[PDB]
Order: sequence, then structure tokens, then C-alpha cells
Amino acid sequence: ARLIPINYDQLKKLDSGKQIKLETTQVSGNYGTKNSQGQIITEGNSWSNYISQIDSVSASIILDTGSQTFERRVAAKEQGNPEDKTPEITIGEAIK
Amino acid sequence: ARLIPINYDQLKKLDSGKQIKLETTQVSGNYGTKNSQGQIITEGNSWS
Amino acid sequence: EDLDTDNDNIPDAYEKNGYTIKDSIAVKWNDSFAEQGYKKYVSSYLESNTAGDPYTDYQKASGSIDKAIKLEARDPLVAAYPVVGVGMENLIISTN
Ligand SMILES: [Ca+2]
Ligand SMILES: [Ca+2]
Repeated sequence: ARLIPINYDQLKKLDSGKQIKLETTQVSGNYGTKNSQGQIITEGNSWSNYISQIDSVSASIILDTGSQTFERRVAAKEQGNPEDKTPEITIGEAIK
Repeated sequence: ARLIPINYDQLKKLDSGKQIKLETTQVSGNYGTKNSQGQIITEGNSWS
Repeated sequence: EDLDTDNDNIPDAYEKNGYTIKDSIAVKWNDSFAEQGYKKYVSSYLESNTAGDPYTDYQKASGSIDKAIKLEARDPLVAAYPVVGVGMENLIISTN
């Protein structure tokens, strides 16, 4: 119900070469699971509960074809941990 | 969202030696317990 | 040898002396496997959460917690604890 205001100084800046840029700081959203019945639920299934975790155990790989972009996370073993049983793969295997 | 107003007579009083005093009439708050798991809960545990 | 007063899946004897976690099981510490990357843990046999954080001694030691938690806090003596601050970078005044 409340519009986004700017002040007079900012308006004067816009009345020039100056342009507003948009940056996305975060995105909330849900994933789907099946409940005890056959129904798919996406209500309490918050993606932000996994973002930190996935980023901590993964390597980032991004493919840029010029027009499209594809971003991936591939799990990798923790270096010092003897109890980490994540299989080791090469960069080529991970890309494939 | 709503500021605390005073009227003109009160404002005139403040424009003198007169000072506002604060008194605390009560305090609400929670205590902690452990649930069936190991978690500490302080949500329905009202001190009052 | 088999007694868990605090019911945290680590025997009292193991908590008093050293222990480590192998295949999700607490085992009595031996120096022989210090050089394979295992760490010696100690904790209170009367407290399930020695550091007072939301995770038990077993959960921390075994790493069966949020993977974004730093490995320091896998030690039962070191608390899993976020220290969050706010910094101001600039302030904008709109004279109405
Ligand atoms: Ca124990
Ligand atoms: Ca304990």
C-alpha cells in the first residue's frame, strides 16, 4: 500500500545521466516434498535453510555460453577430515 | 508507528522546572525450559 | 566402560578421558591414530551440552550438525555461537 519515495536531491540526480541500479541481495523460496499422503507440500520447506550448508560443502561451477548461464554446486570432500567420505572426482568429471 | 503526544498545557509545564518521571508498573518476560528434545524453549513460559 | 549418565551417546569413561568419532560411533581415544587426522575430544559426562550451545557433545564431535558451522565448533569445548554486528556505511537525510 505504500509507494517507494525519493527525496528532492535524488530526483534532481535522476534528472541527469544518473541511473538507479538494482541488486538482488537474497531470494527466499520453497522446495517440494511429499507428505504421508501423496500430496506435494511446499509450505514450511524453506530453501534458505540449505543455502549456507550447500555453499559450505560444494565447489561452484558456472557455464557461460554467451547468451545463457548455468550455475552448479558439486559436493567435494573436506581436506583434513578423515571421516568425510565424499567421493573424489576430477574437475572434468564434475563438469560432465 | 504512533508517537507519544502531549498537549499544550503539559508542554508549557515542561518549559519550566517541571520534569517527567518514569515509573515501571510491571515487566513481562519468559524463562527457559528444555523440551522433549535437547532444545531450550522460552516461548509460552511466562514469568507473570 | 558402558555407562552414559547424560544419555548423549558417549560413555562416561570416554568423556572423562579422550575419545574420537569413527563411522558415527564414539570410540576410546588412542594416540596411534592421531596422525590419521583424528582429534581427541573431552567433555562433561554429566552434561549433554558441555558448551551450552544448542548441540550435544555427540552431535558436535560427530559433525552431525549444520555443515556451515566452522570445524572449531565441532570440539565439545568450543561453542557454536554467531557473533553478529552491524556497521553503518552512510546516512541519508531527507528534509521534508
Ligand atoms: Ca555421556
Ligand atoms: Ca556429555
